[PDB]
Amino acid sequence: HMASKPVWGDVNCDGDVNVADVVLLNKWLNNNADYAMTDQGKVNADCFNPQDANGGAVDASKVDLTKTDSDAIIKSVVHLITLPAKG
Amino acid sequence: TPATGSAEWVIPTVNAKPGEKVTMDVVVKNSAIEVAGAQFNIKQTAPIAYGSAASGDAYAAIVPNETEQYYAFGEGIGKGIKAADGAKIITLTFNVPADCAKGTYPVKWSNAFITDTNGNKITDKITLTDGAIVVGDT
Ligand SMILES: [Ca+2]
Ligand SMILES: [Ca+2]
Repeated sequence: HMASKPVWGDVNCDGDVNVADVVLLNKWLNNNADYAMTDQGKVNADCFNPQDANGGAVDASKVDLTKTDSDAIIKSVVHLITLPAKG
Repeated sequence: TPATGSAEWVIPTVNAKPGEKVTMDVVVKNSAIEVAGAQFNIKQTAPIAYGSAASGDAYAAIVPNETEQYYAFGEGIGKGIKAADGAKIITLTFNVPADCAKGTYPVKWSNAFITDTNGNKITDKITLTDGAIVVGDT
């Protein structure tokens, strides 16, 4: 599979969006090699200024992952916002 | 290899008079586990009113939903932190109405999920101890 739809915020691909996802993205953002993040995970993690906010299939090699993605995920976890976000 | 030990996270039991603003420091006891992140509700029993939440320095900065009294933290680079004993996870202020009847008003944890540095659930290793505001007289 060369592209995939995001389940927004589910970095670790376990079906839940929670602080495990935040922690693992923060770990990966800090150093890509510390977490074997999947192509699906990458697509899932890119929830701030994503490639396609209507939720169609996207390319994992064209994600833009930053700490702001993590900030959006943790905000979504406590229901302050819904994913995806922009700015 | 999920982080092995334990901690206890304690909402305190405090005395208060009707009309009083109450600051509750929620603290770590017997800290013996590295925690990377957590999410939880803490809710007070009526008619005690909710003021606000403030971050503690036990683990990581609190991201609060004040409407839902739903809170979360995640260490900025995904490291586990073994908090200092007695350190504040979160600080919650409440206000006791002047017409509050004498009694025990629980302040309780719920909907907790706690994670280690590798994304493993460690909620079971953390004892979540409810507290209370015990209202007396005026
Ligand atoms: Ca997840
Ligand atoms: Ca992004």
